[PDB]
Amino acid sequence: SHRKFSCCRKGNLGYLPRKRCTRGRGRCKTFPPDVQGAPIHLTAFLGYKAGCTHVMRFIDHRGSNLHNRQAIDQATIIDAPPMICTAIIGYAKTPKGLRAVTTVWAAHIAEPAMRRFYRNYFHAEKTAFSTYMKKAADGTYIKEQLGRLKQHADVIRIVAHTQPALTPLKQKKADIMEIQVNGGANVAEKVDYAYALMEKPISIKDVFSVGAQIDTISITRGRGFEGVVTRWGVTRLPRKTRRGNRKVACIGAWHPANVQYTVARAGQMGYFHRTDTNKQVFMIDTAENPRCCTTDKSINPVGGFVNYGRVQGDFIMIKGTCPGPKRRPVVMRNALLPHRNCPPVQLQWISTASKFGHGIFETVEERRQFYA
Amino acid sequence: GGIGNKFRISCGLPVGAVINCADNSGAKSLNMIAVKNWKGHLNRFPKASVGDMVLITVGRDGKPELRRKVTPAVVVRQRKVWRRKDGVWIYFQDNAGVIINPKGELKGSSITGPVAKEAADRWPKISTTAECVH
Amino acid sequence: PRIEHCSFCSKPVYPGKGICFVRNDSRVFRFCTSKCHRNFKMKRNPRKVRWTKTYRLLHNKDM
RNA sequence: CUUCGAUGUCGGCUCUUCCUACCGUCCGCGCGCACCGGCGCGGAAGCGUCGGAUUGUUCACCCGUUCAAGGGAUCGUGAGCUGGGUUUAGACCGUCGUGAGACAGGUUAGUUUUACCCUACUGGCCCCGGGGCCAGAGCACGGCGGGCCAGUACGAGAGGAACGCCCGCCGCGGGCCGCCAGCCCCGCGGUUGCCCGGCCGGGCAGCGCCGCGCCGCCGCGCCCGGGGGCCCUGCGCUGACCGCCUCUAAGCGCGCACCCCGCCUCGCGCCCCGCCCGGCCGCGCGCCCCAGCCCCGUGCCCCGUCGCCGAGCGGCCCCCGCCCGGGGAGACCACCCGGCGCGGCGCUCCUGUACGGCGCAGAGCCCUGCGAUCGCCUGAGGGACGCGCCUGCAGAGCGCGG
RNA sequence: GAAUGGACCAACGAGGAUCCCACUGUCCCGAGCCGCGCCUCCGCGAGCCUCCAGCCUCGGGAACGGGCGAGGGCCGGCCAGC
RNA sequence: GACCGCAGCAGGACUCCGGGGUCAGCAGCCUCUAGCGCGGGAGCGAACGCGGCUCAGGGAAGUCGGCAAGCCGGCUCCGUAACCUCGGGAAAAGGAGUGGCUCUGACGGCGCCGGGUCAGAACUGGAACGGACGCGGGGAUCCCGACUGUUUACUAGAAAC
Repeated sequence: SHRKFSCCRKGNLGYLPRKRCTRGRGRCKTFPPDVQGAPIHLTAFLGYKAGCTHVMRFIDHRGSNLHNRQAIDQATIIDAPPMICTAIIGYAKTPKGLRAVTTVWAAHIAEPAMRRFYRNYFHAEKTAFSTYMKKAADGTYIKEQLGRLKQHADVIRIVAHTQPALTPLKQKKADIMEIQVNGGANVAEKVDYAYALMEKPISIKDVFSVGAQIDTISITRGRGFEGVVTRWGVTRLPRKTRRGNRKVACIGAWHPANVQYTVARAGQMGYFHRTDTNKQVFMIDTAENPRCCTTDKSINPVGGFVNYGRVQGDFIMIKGTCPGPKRRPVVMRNALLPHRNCPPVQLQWISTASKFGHGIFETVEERRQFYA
Repeated sequence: GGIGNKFRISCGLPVGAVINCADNSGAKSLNMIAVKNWKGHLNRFPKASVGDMVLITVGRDGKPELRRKVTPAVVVRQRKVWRRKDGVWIYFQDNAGVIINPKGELKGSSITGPVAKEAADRWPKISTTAECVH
Repeated sequence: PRIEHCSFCSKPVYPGKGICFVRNDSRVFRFCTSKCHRNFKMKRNPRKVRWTKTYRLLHNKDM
């Protein structure tokens, strides 16, 4: 017989399997559309979630009540130290999909990249690229291989490496990420632009703009084995249920005679790859600038970013939230399709008070005067 | 009869709540029968926020004419804290409401105590009648 | 920026932080934190809580 | 008919799926379609079909609201639950019976046993570089309103649209923690009884109790969800058969909340590169069109049957550590990191002003003896699992694979 | 329907009903926590079941099959859940 | 602590003697004497379970039904209705106070020495006091049985006897 009372299924089945992510960090999966003859630009950047602050903004959205009004909105700081470009991969679109022609690496790769290539750098034999550095550094090899990319590739990407030494992270190995070069008049314009960046730092200020929307891509916070009520959102049964109230009471009907994939079951909650899309960039700035958040106030919270560190160097504040806990790597891409009706940013205040405890002082100097 | 597109605020008064009278209409306490504009979900008690028109019945405390009838009302004060988009988190000492027709006219001449801006913006008569918008 | 003072604590509350409470008397009492608020609701005099400005002013400590 | 050496027996709760004989939303077309509405029809199962009073009830009925289709899954759903219904033994009442008892009349009280196996499902694992690419599999945004249009078309009035654009909301989905609530592992304060002789500081009352509370979880908070393709049901275009007419028979256009694809979630394999750059194998390329079919209705017909070099192309195989310590990760593993860490020092925050000394405080008693409390030193003391530092001890196997 | 006792409830009741006030995680709508179990390890170690076998969809058949017909899946071995 | 139940089984077994403190208490909580460290230990801090906590706003809307939980509670003083067999109801319902100090009063034997209860007042402490503990939620009615009693050991404590 029927359920008797219409109610939706609890859960999205396009986020199945709900398994711990096998991919090491957030991966981009897809990249923004190439677009012919656009201005040449880099599609993504890798960053590390630092914290959240809350900003006062003047909202110019006509038709909203908050038009010419003031709003306090949550914003997430993601630390983005410059990334060294180390290689240039070209992919030819073929009947079988994009198949890489070749990846040409720089004559000198920095130690953080090499560290990624070995499990323990100290006990490693350190043989990676040993013959390649000799074959390269003559100049001729790179050009002949780059020529192969110009003739037989359509999708040129730059392989970049984050610098973990400029971060409060304990990593010491560079996250290596491919970033697509989009907007070239010809393929040869993209490879030539890439060669200018080879072995050289790329910064968020060049990659993104304030007011633009970005798709954060990251692995989420993990809660381990979790029950159906927490994992899928099923209703706890009445308090008198023998065997407990924290379960789905019927996992199916007599027919079909096997439990279905759509029936909620206990298992891993958290540590799943998720992309958050259409998040507008409130600001891109450097923590070396003493007045970045002053409208002296620099980006460092008084007391420091809880569970993160010092955010030294370049940072980007996106509006809203990003998947993942603090410290976690987040790949950030140009929005695939952006929310057209988003108001332009007018930050009038950024909170710099302690997020460790309930601080009432924006700066350490204010606290020093208060406690005279 | 509400004027404008309200931004969503936390609803602290579910069905069964007995909100107090904020008017001299003669009711002392109003029980919340139901909430207007409500498409619910299974098992979810209808819930209401300040500035939201609700259907109420007046208890034995009220004058006899007011009693025994489902009457329209607007919640003008809620104990539950709610966040205006400006970031202010505001709450009032008591949960109270004004008997009003859906058109907007109010049964009682006077409104007592502070009344939330959410009620006053949505319903103009509430703004004029209430002494304070807080 | 723009600030308000706790009605109980009298310490400045920066934008976006705190709760505001509207009394039946029609007074509005902005509160710094749940501690600034719970002390008031429990009817504990601010002039007897040492951290509160009213005690510091009473002892001559602040003004 | 099949089950009586047993297939647990109604409704509810919880949960998934499925159907269309479609109520609303979508697309057309028809009305006794002015508009608003209603109403009939074809396609359409994506979403929605809710909160309650009485009843064990499905149903019924009524109240309400974003106004509320119908069903299937062993009359879906008991080693899931409930026992309210039903159907044992106690007991009433009415009827019936000489009686024992009966009731397909009412009433009340009445053990709901078992997974550690197999399968399925859900996650987890079976050492083997970094980046990626895509077979297959999953799949997710609907509904409602406000504003401008517009008191406009339309109605000779009452009334009263629309496309578009914009803003919100509901229900859902995926996250998050800046705020604001919850919670607090051993923080700080208060206090009761008993104990450590009193004070200080403790312990016990299985966290004695109460007030706050950090990191972290969390919702009651916050953020995010704007697209393409072929096309039904059809409406049209040119246009016949059928000396006409005609959306159709050739030909063509547009076309649905449906479907397929994208985005998203998983991903066997493969790819490129790095280390390494080594073997092994195969021997063979015009294209179109069939109412021009441009000269056809052949050819190959021997992969050993004598063919096997090289060249060039197309392949194929090879190849790549753990223990240990921490985590932002965890049942175990795995993952992600790694000369950790341990102890200090600052900063920040948490509590709320430490012990002691002092006094021109103190109801007093009385006697320079006691006295709860009080102010001062004292935003003090204590505390920290966050941030910065290391000035101190430390810290990378000659352990096992290779 | 009147000692197969009729009507009547003061006081009593682990009796059967309906309501009201206070009260609350009963619920909306769940969340955080503390123990102990679980889980992993060292040592000990059973029960109950059991023709075999151990993935499905449809068909036909004691009319509802794991084996049979025809399709569609599936290295093999385990763990915690259910 | 060896009995009797499969056993060296949270099952069942009749007595005697019975300190202190808080207290009305042979209650609860803590202890002196005496006894004493229970079919083992380690690690971890998943789900789920069991034993407990706490929860914003609402307050039974949940459910067959308020099941379970919560609320109330000690003492002192006020203040108590309908009904009623005049005995009750009744702790009705409903209030208020309560600590620590510093002192006052009263109450006896009769040179002088008890007693620990009762009042009354200052003065104090984040607006706090039965501070743990122990410890009625109340009310309006309906049925049935007058009551206290008894009952199917091992599913019916009832209106049955």
